[PDB]
Amino acid sequence: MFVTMNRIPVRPEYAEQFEEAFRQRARLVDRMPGFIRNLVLRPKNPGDPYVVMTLWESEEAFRAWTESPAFKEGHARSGTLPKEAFLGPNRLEAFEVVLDSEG
Amino acid sequence: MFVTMNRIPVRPEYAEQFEEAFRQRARLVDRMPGFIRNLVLRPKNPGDPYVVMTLWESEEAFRAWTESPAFKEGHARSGTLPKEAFLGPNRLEAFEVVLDSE
Ligand SMILES: [Zn+2]
Ligand SMILES: [Zn+2]
Ligand SMILES: [Zn+2]
Ligand SMILES: [Zn+2]
Ligand SMILES: [Zn+2]
Ligand SMILES: [Zn+2]
Ligand SMILES: [Zn+2]
Repeated sequence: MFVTMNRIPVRPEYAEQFEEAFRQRARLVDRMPGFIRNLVLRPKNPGDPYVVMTLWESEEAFRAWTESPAFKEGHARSGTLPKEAFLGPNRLEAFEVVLDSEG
Repeated sequence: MFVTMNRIPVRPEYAEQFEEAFRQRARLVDRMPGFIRNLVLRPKNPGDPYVVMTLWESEEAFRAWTESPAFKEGHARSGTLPKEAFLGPNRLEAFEVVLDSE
């Protein structure tokens, strides 16, 4: 299982719009081959970034997704969010799951 | 749902020791009230930190956990086991789940 964490430093003033916009992105990724789960995570402290965490069957499944028309439409999101909404660029992290309490 | 992520900047030479030691104690949390799931995530770049991610029914369930005998007992069979194998300190980030495809 392959996981991405997209750290998005959205200002608290725009948190609701960000969430509303990202609800749509989760919709477009649902039918995606190898998609497992998406979570949007609000930070305890508003000065820290949101995390969009996405679970995939494999890195390859993620790569296919990045090249898809669904991904491009999903990005029509913070297309609508002004540049000013963010403190900085997003920071994308990626991982392989080494232990999972589930089965 | 409440999520913690503990970012562990283990050096690559000690990553195998970290993983295997965490495995030894990872089960201690399972019986805890409000525990949902735990994942240990290895970075794609060995220069980046591991993330230990845990899903909780509430923030108070997490907090109660950190007081438990099982937490103290487990943070000796991994919290002590590896030497100084780190680029710096752990960094705990906490979150509320606001969207879940599940
Ligand atoms: Zn490929
Ligand atoms: Zn390719
Ligand atoms: Zn490739
Ligand atoms: Zn490809
Ligand atoms: Zn391609
Ligand atoms: Zn993106
Ligand atoms: Zn711990």
